[PDB]
Amino acid sequence: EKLIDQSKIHPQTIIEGYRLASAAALDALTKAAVDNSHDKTMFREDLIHIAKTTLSSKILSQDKDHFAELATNAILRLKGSTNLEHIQIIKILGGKLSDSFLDEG
Amino acid sequence: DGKKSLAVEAFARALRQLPTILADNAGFDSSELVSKLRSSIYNGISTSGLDLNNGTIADMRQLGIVESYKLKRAVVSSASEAAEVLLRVDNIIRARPR
Amino acid sequence: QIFGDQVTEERAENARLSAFVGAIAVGDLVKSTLGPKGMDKLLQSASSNTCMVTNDGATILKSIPLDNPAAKVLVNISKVQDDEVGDGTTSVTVLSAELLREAEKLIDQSKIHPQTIIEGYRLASAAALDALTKAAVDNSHDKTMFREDLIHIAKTTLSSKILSQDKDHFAELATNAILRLKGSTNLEHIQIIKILGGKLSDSFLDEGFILAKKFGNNQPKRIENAKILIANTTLDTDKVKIFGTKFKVDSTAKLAQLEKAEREKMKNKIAKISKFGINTFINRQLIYDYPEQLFTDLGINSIEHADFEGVERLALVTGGEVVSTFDEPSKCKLGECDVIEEIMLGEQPFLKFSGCKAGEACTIVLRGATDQTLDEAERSLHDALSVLSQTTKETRTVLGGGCAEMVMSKAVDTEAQNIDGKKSLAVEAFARALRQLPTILADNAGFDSSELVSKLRSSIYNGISTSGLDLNNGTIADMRQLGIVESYKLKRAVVSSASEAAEVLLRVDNIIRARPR
Amino acid sequence: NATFKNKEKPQEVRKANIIAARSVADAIRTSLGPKGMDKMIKTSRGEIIISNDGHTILKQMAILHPVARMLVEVSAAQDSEAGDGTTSVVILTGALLGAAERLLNKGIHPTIIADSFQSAAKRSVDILLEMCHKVSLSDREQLVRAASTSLSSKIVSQYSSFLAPLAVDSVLKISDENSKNVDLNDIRLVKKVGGTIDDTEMIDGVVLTQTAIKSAGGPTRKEKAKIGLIQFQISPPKPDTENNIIVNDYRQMDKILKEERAYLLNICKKIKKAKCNVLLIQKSILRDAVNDLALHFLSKLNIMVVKDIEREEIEFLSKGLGCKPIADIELFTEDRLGSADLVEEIDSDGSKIVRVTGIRNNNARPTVSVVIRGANNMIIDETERSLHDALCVIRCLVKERGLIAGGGAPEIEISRRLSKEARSMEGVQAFIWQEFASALEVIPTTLAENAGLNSIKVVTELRSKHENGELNDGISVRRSGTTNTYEEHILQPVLVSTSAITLASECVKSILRIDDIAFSR
Amino acid sequence: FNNSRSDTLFLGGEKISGDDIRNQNVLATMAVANVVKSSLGPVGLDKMLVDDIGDFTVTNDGATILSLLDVQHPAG
Amino acid sequence: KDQGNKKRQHGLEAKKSHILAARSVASIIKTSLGPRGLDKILISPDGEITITNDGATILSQMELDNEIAKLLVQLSKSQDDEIGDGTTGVVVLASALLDQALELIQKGIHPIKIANGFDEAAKLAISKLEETCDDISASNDELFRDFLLRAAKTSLGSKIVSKDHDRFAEMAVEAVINVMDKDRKDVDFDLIKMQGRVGGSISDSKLINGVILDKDFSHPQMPKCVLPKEGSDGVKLAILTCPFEPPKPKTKHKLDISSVEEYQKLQTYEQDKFKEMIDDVKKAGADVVICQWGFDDEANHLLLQNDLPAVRWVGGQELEHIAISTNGRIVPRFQDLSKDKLGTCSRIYEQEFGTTKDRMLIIEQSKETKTVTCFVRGSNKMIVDEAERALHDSLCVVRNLVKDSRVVYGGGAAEVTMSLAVSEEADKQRGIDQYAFRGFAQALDTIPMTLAENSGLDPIGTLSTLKSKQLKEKISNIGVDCLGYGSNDMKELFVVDPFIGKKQQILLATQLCRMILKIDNVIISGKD
Repeated sequence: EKLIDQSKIHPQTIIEGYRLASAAALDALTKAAVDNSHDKTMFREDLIHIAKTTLSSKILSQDKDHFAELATNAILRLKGSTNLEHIQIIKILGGKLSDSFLDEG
Repeated sequence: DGKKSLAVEAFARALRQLPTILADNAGFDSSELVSKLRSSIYNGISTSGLDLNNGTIADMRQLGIVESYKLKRAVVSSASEAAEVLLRVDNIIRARPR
Repeated sequence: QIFGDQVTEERAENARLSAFVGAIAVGDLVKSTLGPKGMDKLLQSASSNTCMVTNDGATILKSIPLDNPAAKVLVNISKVQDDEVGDGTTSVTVLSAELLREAEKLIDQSKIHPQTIIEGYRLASAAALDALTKAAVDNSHDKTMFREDLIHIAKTTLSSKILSQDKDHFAELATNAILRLKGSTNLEHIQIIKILGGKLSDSFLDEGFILAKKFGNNQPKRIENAKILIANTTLDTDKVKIFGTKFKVDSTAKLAQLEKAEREKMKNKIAKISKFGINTFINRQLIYDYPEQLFTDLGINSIEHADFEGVERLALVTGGEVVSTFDEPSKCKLGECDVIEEIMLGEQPFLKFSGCKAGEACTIVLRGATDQTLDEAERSLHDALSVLSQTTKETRTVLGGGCAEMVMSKAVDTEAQNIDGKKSLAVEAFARALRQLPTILADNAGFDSSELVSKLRSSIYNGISTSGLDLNNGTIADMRQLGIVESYKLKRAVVSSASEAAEVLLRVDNIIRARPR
Repeated sequence: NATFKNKEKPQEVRKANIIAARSVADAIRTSLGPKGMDKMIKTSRGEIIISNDGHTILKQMAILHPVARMLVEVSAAQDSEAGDGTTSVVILTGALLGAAERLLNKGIHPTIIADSFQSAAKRSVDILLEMCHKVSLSDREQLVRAASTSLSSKIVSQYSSFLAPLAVDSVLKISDENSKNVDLNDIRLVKKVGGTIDDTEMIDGVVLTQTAIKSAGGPTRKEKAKIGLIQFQISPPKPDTENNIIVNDYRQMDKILKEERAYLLNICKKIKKAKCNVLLIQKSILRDAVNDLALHFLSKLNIMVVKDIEREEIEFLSKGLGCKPIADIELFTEDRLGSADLVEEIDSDGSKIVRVTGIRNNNARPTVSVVIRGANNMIIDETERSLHDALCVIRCLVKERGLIAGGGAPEIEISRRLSKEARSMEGVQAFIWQEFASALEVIPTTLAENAGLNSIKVVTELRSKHENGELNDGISVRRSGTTNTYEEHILQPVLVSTSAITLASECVKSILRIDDIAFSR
Repeated sequence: FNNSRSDTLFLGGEKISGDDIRNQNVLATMAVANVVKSSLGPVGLDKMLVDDIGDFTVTNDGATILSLLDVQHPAG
Repeated sequence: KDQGNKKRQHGLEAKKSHILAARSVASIIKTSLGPRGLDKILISPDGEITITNDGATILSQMELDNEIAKLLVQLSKSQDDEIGDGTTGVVVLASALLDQALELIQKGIHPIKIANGFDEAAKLAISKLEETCDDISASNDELFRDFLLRAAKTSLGSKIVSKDHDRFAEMAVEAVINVMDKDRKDVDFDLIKMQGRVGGSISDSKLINGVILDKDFSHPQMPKCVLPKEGSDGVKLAILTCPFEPPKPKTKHKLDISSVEEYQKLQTYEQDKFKEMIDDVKKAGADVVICQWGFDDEANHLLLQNDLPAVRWVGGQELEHIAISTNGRIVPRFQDLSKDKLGTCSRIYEQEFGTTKDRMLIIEQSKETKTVTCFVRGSNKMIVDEAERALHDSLCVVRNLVKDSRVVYGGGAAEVTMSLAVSEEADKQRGIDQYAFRGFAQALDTIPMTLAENSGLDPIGTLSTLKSKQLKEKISNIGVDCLGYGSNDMKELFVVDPFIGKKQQILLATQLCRMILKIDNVIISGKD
């Protein structure tokens, strides 16, 4: 809206403006991308940090410290196809959320 | 170019609106933190980000705050793609509802 | 219940809104009068027949009445800007309005304290002054090139004015006028005489210091080997220090006998004047007929009706004195000149002096079509000669045409790299206001301000900073090649006064008016 | 598309001023030509007047809106240069504003539009000079025919045979081979009741408006006389303060009388010592100009006295006579006088008009006075404007040599030539310079409309003949169709059309340059 | 049924042009001419002309009726 | 009589509107309280626009019918006469006491119980602040003038003075030393004449040991300097209300001369009356002549040959400053002249300043006088007038420092320490004042929060910061960053406020808060 009302720039050029700017933001993520293939023990902690970010803003953020290792160890026991059908969720009443357990069976 | 200059500049401004809104929901000062976040990352030392607990700017790698590359790349992609679709539409014609 | 009696009350949210909108409205009036391609604004009074069309920014601001006290502050500041130079008063008001326009964004949506906004412009204004210092280019050597620089400066000052037509002839007219001085910046050395008839290109530069009033009832029209005496005295009904005696008579014939005592004591006073041995007599007051006839018989030419401005100009040419004491022939300084000639220009007697004592002074005689063209040419030439006089003391120059504001906007963005948080957006607002001036210059030209100025911004941002907005071809060309330059003293005064004008209005969160009487 | 929103709209002020100014030309466009329709105007006082004169309608229209007031100064400047065609200059301005209205609809800024008409007008003048047919002042046959056919639209058609060379000879006497601006105000037209139209004289030096002396001893004629302009007044002493004169005695009456006669005689003696045969006293109704006792003194001195000289003549009498004004008798000298060959009072059927010849002065310059005679008031009136219009026709040929064929022909030919020259340009230079040529077509359109001819048909016929033929083909109201206007003796001097587009481009500029109107006291 | 409200061309008075004034010129001259149409010829009849004071007079002379006829419009 | 146009407030609506109206009037000067405070546009009744942030000028410019706000104006009136510094803060401090009192009224506390609470809270806060003060003039005296010079730099940093303030702070120090003796310790602001002129630069402002006016001698050829004249007594100056000349009427003249008799007489008399009046100067033995009325051309010529400079049309007040400094008198006529009525001084001269055409004059002493004239210059009008009041405020600062050697740091450091002491002792009283003491401590916290809002800082975050730094470490004064220095702890930054000035500020503000609570009824009639 500022690119139209107070600017006078054609909207197709604005679309071309975003296309060149979005490709710059995608190249910025590529240059700043940092991955650890080595030290799978340290990459395990990275998955815990990724879990704490995804569990944030949600009711799971209370016990997230227990849930971060819960979801991380759940993925590590797979080591294979990303299909989520290998993981089942059963909801039980009673007890604190930290009482949830992971059963590989 | 001339007309693409303000369009590319406005794209970077919208990228700085996400940490501004992020600081607004936390209740801190978005004007002070985000602006100091830009000046600190600009010259050298690009690590730190907005800390939503203490209210200061500390290292995200030290606090354990990371995001997936494919996740953040899909955010920058689809949002820029969805913006070009809605902006391209100059007219709306709705037929008779049945 | 406070205040009362028709007073106007403003509050925190009210005064800040009134100060911002009120000042922008003042800037919105003259925004089209800035630049050589600008447009005219029409004003109309209650009589409705006095309507006048003028593009002068100072004339528009002084004429228009305003109900906003914060807007009256910019009017007084514009008068201070007109006293120091006389041009650029529009660019100072508009730039101060652009800072307040962005200040509304700095307050409302940017969460910034107004004192930080002030401290933001303070650090940003110093960055703009440092940018002018780094881009300042002066030539002390090659007076031929410095003369060409004065012509390029004159071409910029004569823009936006009717003089732009003959400006090519007027640029050499104003430049050669300053070269004949080479000395004190006082503008009393340059006298402007406005004459009807002929094209504006018919104006000539006379180094002889033309006088507008003639001499004597019947006297020779050319004076050779003149000895000039500047005098202020009363030549009518003169009895010296006999004051306190009136004429009480029972008949008119007895009154005429006492009136002869006035002339008899006057002739003795005239006899003391002839003891000076002067060929020319200049009096500030008028002259009665009988003593004028005695001056003619003695051969002394009588010049009368010389105002205060005329006496001060004579003091800088011939070097005379007031000389209010006629009581002794010695201990008095007497001026002289080679030739005093009476000439006819535009159907009116004039006096063209020649061979004065080390004359540094010149007189510009303009030939106009109408009185309105001359009246506008007066201040138009006066404002240009005032700037050229300042370029003699300060030889540094910068490239104008939107380039100077663009180079500063980069340094303001450069100094914004290392800054605190709340001062960052305030300094960035100052840089945007620096880019709003060339944006408005392109709006008055009719071109595209968005695309063109942004191409200029990208060109100045990466290396190669020379060129600026070209308002003729519509492209980006070198300001040095197009002959567009600006004085360094002029821009540092604009960046200062506009920043000082903004600091005054940012400090006002309330307005309280006393009960009017 | 999506562009600058322009929340505040100053363009509405400029667009309203163009529409308001075009509304003026909409009423004026019908008064063009001899077949134009008259306009009814009722003054605020209630007076009902009607006329087709463009300069008169704009004067009596009581125009308020300031942009519409500017068209009055344009018609005044059109009369100051050409003297004719004040209606056509407003019509051309209306079309340029109407063309600029379409230019603003295309998104073009008015500053570019104002500068676009500049290069279009300056080039249009050069195009007009290419088709102009150059004449010369050495040929008096073309000058008389130009002035004679221009006066066929005036009350006297037949008497223009002797009127045409009179206006030609009057200018040629005061105009050399090369002169740019010949002042026509230096030619004074003095009309007097009595005589006839066949009786007219061109007097070299000057002609006065009044008689000389009706009292005893009036000379009424003098040979080799010196003339001067007296701004003073000869009267007995009258102190501005409170005064009273009480005469109860016969000796007291003669005492005041002889003292006044002595003061009046001393003024009369100083005039005689200055060798002044003829005196001109400025008309003053405040106090007495010259006392009758002073008139008897100047009668014995054989000094011609002419009083009641209007202030309008005082400025002109200091020009043709080459003398200097006299503020006081003390500054009244021989050096400020003229030398007149003959000063006489011409009486034709109770006229007693005074004329002066033989200025014989070094200050003499192109100044000539013309005596106009006639019976009815409509005679000496129309004859004055008939010559004033004929003097302007000759002045246009002296300033710019050559004349063009009228009847809307040059407006079409310039429009066709400039349109082809605009195809060789690029960018903006292509678009707007086409609209300037289309705005020139309004002049032949209004000529065809006011004459009852078909608008579209006549224009296409003239655009047809201008591709093969030339300027000679135009509209002729005498033939009620399209024919050669050069053989029909319709001739418009080049300065009228040159000063037309020039003043029209300056008017449209000064309008578009106004972006707003604010009340300022 | 009238002609007014120009809504443009700011002026100190009304302006009527086009077929509007052409109809007003016909309607004005019609009512003025309809006065003497019944008095034409020797068989014509007279009429009473009332003044502002309230007096009146009666005559069949067309020159007298038109001289005492008050015409408001300038076209008549 | 005149029942109409009469409003009355009593009971419930009285205690409410009085506090709300006081907060509305004070809210204007709250934002203007500080070094960074925002200015105010004030329009005079003639239409002249002035811009100043001083609360004392605001309340004086405000013309209002509210009697509650008039009590706030009377507060700044007594605060300006007694001190002349904290007039802006004394009303804000009183408004904080009124706002906390309104909260206590809603809790059911009687107004006198609130008034008695602020009284006991004030006496408690005075004793706690009196124990923390330090002495300057103690030990070295040069160290006093060092702190006295840097204390004037603090009060002058909030004004345009701040540019050249190093020289202007010296003018305030040298002015108080000259009009005061170490034993007397009495500073009279009437003894320091505040005067300023436009032109030149501000840094050219000086201090004269005697009266300095702006005057030009009646004749241009008169000498610019007046010497002691080779061993005479000082320089004798004459102040007379009558000119030296033959007397002339001041309304109309019109003297009709009937015959040459009176013409020949008045020609010889008035010619001889010239020298008779000039000889009166030598009879008195005076050098510089100053008169209320002008002189003739001959009078300026006769005084020129005798080397007797004359000055015409000097104001009555200006003649009083000359008579006090030079020990002279105003003599009505020329017959009362003597040598004991002439002004005695060391040197008189006309000093030229650059190219300025003013060319003022200076009457010197060369020994310590009982009066001085503060000389101020500036490049603009408003700059001169602002520098005059800025130094006048500095004269009020240096007055309280020499009067009471006990000083306390300020800028928000003193008010927090006063608040921490009342908050601790509030628990030991266990009375109704327990709520009044907590409200008094919160009212003292309003001043540092107000300064934090004007400096762009969190008023709540800074208040907790000012307290936390004064607890974990020590009660020692810790100030606010309003002036944009390196850090807190004004003790290192040398921001000093007088203890007698802060004590009168917390007193009159507490007394006014009680007087408002003592008024439960307001009766306002019309204007006759």
